[PDB]
Amino acid sequence: SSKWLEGIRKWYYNAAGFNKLGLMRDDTIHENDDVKEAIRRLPENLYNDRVFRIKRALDLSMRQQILPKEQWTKYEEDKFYLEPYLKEVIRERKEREEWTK
Amino acid sequence: ATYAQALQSVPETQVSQLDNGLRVASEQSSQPTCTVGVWIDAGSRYETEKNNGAGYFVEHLAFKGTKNRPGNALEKEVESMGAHLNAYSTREHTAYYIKALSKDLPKAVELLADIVQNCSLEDSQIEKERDVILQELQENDTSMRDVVFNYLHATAFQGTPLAQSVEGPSENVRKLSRADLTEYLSRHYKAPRMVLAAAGGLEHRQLLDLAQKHFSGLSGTPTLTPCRFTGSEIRHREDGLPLAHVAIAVEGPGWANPDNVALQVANAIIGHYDCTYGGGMHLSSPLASVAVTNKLCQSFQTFNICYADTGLLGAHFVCDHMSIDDMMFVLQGQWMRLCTSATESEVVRGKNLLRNALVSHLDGTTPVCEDIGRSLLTYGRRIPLAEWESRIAEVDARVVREVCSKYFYDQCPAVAGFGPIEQLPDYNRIRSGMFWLRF
Amino acid sequence: HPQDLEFTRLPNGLVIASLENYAPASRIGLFIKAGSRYENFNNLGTSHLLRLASSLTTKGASSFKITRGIEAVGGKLSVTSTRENMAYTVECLRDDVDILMEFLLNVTTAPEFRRWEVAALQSQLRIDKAVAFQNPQAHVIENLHAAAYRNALANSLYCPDYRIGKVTPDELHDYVQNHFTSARMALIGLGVSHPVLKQVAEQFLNIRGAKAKYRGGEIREQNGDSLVHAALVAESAAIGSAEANAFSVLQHVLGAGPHVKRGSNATSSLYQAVAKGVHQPFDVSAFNASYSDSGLFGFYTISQAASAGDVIKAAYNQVKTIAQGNLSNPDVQAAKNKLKAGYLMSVESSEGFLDEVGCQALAAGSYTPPSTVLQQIDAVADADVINAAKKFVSGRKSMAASGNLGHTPFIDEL
Repeated sequence: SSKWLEGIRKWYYNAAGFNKLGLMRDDTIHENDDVKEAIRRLPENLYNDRVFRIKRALDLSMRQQILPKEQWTKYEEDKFYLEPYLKEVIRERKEREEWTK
Repeated sequence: ATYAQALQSVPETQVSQLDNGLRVASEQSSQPTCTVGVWIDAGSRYETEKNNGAGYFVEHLAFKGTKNRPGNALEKEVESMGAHLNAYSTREHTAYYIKALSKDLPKAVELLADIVQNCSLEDSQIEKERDVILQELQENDTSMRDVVFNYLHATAFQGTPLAQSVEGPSENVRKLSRADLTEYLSRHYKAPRMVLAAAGGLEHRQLLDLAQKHFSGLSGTPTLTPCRFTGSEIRHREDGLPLAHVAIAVEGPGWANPDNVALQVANAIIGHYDCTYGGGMHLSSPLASVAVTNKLCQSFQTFNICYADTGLLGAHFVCDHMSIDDMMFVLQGQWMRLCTSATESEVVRGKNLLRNALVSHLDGTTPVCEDIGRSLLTYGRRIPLAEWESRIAEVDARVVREVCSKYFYDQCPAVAGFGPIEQLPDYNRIRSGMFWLRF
Repeated sequence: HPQDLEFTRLPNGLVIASLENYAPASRIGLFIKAGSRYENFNNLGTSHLLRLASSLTTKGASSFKITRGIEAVGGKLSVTSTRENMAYTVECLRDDVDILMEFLLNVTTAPEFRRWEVAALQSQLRIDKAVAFQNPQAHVIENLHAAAYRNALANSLYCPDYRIGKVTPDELHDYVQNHFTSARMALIGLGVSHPVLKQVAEQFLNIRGAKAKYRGGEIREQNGDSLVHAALVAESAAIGSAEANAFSVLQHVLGAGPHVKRGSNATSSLYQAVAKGVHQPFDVSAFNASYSDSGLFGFYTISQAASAGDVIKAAYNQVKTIAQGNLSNPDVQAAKNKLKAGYLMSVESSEGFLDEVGCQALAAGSYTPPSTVLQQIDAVADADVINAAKKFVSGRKSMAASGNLGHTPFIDEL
């Protein structure tokens, strides 16, 4: 029951493929004005690590080579870092909507 | 306490008439101070072309020597009893008022009647004040906002006496001799057109008795045509200045309409913004929200001015020379949004802003006594604020959008520009932006 | 009028006072001892960034809800600051006191100060400083209070040139946590009842530097604006005492702002002395600034660029010859009537009364009624005035000047 769901989530994260290129969960986020706001509200060192991981991912899709096995960012050691910023952005957007309604 | 409580409990503005048409008015409260003035319904609207500027000239010479208290005895007695003294003159109204202490009521009434009806004109004083008024003309040339409003009146009422500026043109300043000034003083200030207004901790009986004493012998015993609202565009291009100043007005209703209350609600919605305010992106006006979001303008104030059965329904913005047209487009968009599909909630916000601004303005002594003067001259009666609450309760979204479709929508503006205004549109672009085909 | 003002010090430390009148506008003032004089040489301009930070998100209310709710009830939320006190003044009509009370509590005692809003507020700081110092008077007075104290009164009202952008929310949290305490707060109400304020401040606050020495010196500014401004200022007196009352009597003897518009100021003595001496378009006024530990007395002149020196010498000889025992007692009575008028007519309107009552309750920890203040202004004697002017003469000077300074005496040539 419990770990069966965990088995599904860990298998899907292995078979996604972005972990093989040195990415974490919040380096492949779709951008609207909300997520552009959340990226604008980041700290500095995480933003520098974000642009470095993105630049390595674009290099390793430029020569289309996957990282060796030992440097793949596995499940449950990644940072789910963008979640509170993006959460507050969506809360403020719904706040504007449901206030002007 | 509620609005019925706080609006029933209000002082009463007891008025009376002395038998010269002298309209006298008092209002009592518990603070130990007084504000006593003479409001006079005679400005520059009543002056012809050859006598432009004599009113401003009188309110310079009105403290510079009477017959009984000569040149410095007036100011010596005033600052020896310790009071403030002040005067102004708009294009219609002119006020001399003393902010004084409560125990100095009879001396203030005596000095004030001596200022009104016994001004001497010594030619040394006329030489001094000719030079001083020329220097103040050259001083007020620098303040760009008053230059803009004088442009706006002089292009909105082209030809009528209402286009005359307050100070008058400078060649009409340096040529007025003494006889024209004596004729001015002996014509305008007589019987019905002066109100002895008195707010603050005084007694109405004493104020009526002092008027009865000192204003005896004044002995007072033929104007006000309607005016033409032309609608035009004046631009004064000067490219060596850092800011562009643009005013634009359409015709307002005047003093005697409930449409004045409706347009006060509308201009309370649009209203004011300045560059130093706190909280930019989230302001209630959509105009202000866009203008902070894209940094268009430095400031604006969108407002109403009423004259005797006319008026400007105006908006005045000080913006940079690169974004005049964008600010212009967003301003006319907000006008037409309030003209066509303004909902109820923003009208309720406008009514709250109107109540708060009115009540917070009519507080203290000096705005109260200013209100007494301008409320007995223009209306004929000072309206208690419960009746303003009634006329606010007679306003919903329907009346607002119908009256704004009656006044803003599809008229000929008076546009007045000063500064770097190359990007200011030509007049037919203001017209094609005024109305909607739903754009 | 059965309701005079009420006054209660709650023994956690703070002071709640009120005045229930039947005026339709309700004001809530909250006065805090957190002005510029409680900073050090490392967080300058934190007062200014704190002053422009009324509309930031609080623990319990985001900034959008704050701004739209305040302007939906249409109350004015203003922040006024002197070098001792900040003051959060929120006013409205009496039907919406509770929601603005809640937002006042939010902005005071739920501070967050997130970083991106702080950066936007840095840009706001620079524009506000520009709009403030387009007047010459502010820059002259700030160089004045910089040239007359080596210490905590030499902190500016405004953030300086270089600290714009380099003040961080760490210093904001620090300054809020150790200068907003429950003993440095006066909650003043105009139009509200005392038990409502007692409920508010009893439920929802629950929280819990160095004296300034005289320095002596001068600061000049070459600005070339064809109007020499010059302030000549010496140390006079701390606040609260009849010494400070005697210096107030002395400034109304010397000369204040023009009571008569477009007048001649024939009651003021300094203007008559300089007008006998100099025939120019000029201006001379007195300058009494007062603070807790100290205070300044001096004069403040605006002149043309040619002959500022003759102006300042004539005014200095006039103050010396009043100090050596040459004045009239009806001139003292005219000065006292001017001071009575100034005090009774600075508390007519709403905001002036709020400021007077709140500072009067906060500083001395207790209220004093206006009538006995008039009585104590009456009780000041004449030898006190002569001794205050002698204390101005016998003290070390301090000068701040700006403009085209080609003909200005420095210290000795005064």
